[PDB]
Amino acid sequence: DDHFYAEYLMPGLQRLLDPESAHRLAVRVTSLGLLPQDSDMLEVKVLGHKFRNPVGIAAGFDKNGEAVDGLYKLGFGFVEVGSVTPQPQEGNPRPRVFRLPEDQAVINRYGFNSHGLSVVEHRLRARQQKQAQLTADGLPLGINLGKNKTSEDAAADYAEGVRTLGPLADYLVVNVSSPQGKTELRHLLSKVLQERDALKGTRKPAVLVKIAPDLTAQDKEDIASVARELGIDGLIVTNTTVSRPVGLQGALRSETGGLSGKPLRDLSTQTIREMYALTQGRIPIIGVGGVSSGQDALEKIQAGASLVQLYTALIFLGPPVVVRVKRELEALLKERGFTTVTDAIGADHRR
Ligand SMILES: Cc1cc2nc3c(=O)[nH]c(=O)nc-3n(C[C@H](O)[C@H](O)[C@H](O)COP(=O)(O)O)c2cc1C
Ligand SMILES: Cc1c(-c2ccc(-c3ccccc3F)cc2)nc2ccc(F)cc2c1C(=O)O
Ligand SMILES: O=C(O)c1cc(=O)[nH]c(=O)[nH]1
Ligand code: NA
Ligand code: NI
Repeated sequence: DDHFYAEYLMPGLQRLLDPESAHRLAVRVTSLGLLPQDSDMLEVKVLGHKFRNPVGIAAGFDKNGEAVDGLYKLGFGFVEVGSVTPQPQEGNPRPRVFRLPEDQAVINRYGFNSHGLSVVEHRLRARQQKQAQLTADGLPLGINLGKNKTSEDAAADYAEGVRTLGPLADYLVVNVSSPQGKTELRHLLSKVLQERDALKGTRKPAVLVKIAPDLTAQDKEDIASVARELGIDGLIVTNTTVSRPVGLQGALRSETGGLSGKPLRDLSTQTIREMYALTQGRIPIIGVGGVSSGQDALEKIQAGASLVQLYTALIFLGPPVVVRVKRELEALLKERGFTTVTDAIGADHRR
């Protein structure tokens, strides 16, 4: 029930623990399955895969692939693992996670705390068989690849992620947004796609680029330009923002890092519209940023998203939020004339 979690449970956990401790606890609980129907309307085919429902869990929750199965159990149409780095790295010194309850927002500067490719690969291979079945059933797995803080070759770091986890991923994600020109971007992504095309004995995973909501007009044109030029399979809009919107009440708003949650809701959707227009609706887009209801989800899809993802909403509303968003999205699609989710993609631009 939505009320119990929002009014009591989540608030209870927030007074007993600091955000990073709660995050780790959330992962334990989710991976153990101490948790507990998708219509055909929500089914989305894109990126060469089938998704029973368009609501996935965004990268950052399960950084080391410890709770994949638990996440699907919570109702997610797809799971995106970590932001995994080649070598293990501790990340920024603590505290590095801050709660903004009144804003239904969070601010983090984790710095890519990661177990590493070796560990995540081992874990994911251990369940490769189960995931194979999951994928076949419209529950794809995404893997977000990062790079080490001290690494010298960014492209080499990502490429290594493609080789090690490409065989295990349904789709891969390269960041360029965690809180440089059109040429440096083109070289990085071409080497990644080349490594992807070099894979064998495995189904080639789609490659998407995740961008920040903090981009200049030139940044968006360049990203759109390179994406179409290289044939990027998609884009994830949007990642956290460094800006602090006028109206933030949280006492920790002055904290450095990326802001997620409701404050990022519309900035995320507007970026989706802009990127969708710059790519002429030719590049599938996964919309993320402040999704907390079916309606927020529909606004992202109409702006141009084929799929959406959420994270912060789960932090304050808990598991029930996943069920509520899907239920509302379905009800709204009907009410607004769309026979399927696919029909609403890019509806804003079509007028
Ligand atoms: C605590 C935290 C950790 C995150 N870690 C990652 C990460 O490792 N890699 C990544 O690509 N995005 C990361 N993100 C960003 C989310 O994937 C997402 O882009 C952003 O939070 C917007 O969605 P939301 O408002 O629904 O949370 C993180 C976000 C939060 C709040
Ligand atoms: C409470 C919380 C949780 C969480 C989410 C879901 C659950 C959960 C999951 C499954 C079943 C029951 C539950 F309560 C438990 C705990 N995850 C986070 C992740 C990142 C972050 F920065 C902060 C948090 C915070 C926080 O406010 O400190
Ligand atoms: O680990 C992190 O700091 C991090 C990475 C990223 O892509 N986004 C975010 O909000 N935090
Ligand atoms: Na526009
Ligand atoms: Ni694969």
